Amino acid sequence: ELAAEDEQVFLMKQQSLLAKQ
Amino acid sequence: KLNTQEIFDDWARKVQQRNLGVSGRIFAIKLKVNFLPEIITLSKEVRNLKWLGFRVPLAIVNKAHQANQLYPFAISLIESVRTYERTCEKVEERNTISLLVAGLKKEVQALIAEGIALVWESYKLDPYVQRLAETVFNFQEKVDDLLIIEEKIDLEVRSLETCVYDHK
Repeated sequence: ELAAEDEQVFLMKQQSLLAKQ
Repeated sequence: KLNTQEIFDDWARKVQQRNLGVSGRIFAIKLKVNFLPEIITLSKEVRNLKWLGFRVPLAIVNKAHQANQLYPFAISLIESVRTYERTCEKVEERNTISLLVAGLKKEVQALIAEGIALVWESYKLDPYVQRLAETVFNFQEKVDDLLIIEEKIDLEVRSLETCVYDHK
């Protein structure tokens, strides 16, 4: 079952990406 | 009292102090495009002022030039991001149709992942704008088709509980 990432979880992922940069 | 030299000096000082610059990664992480609406207005704030005869500074003129060049690209990018955000909210609010729209979602996410490495100075930024529009355009159409079809199936299944008890 492929499900779109929630806004919160996708944005926590993007936060993790931005913070490490 | 009517002299407006002070207004022009104050506006030029404020914009110079802000030191607005568009250079940077085209997106940042909610998804955002690093292109605020204000960068458009400064270009217009120069366009009228040149008619009024005020000698606008050269750096302000260069910033207006970059704003004018990157504004249509920024509109295409922010329109794509806004369309993706609203459509994603619509899909999340209706969990039934998540499975059917999985392909468009992964396609647009892959295009965004490709574009994270880009910069406003990249020549490939303009071809990416071409790429994202087509994929987002397809995603909107197929989603629209499913909503029409899915409601019909929802009505038809709803018909079964209340329909007459005969095989035909």
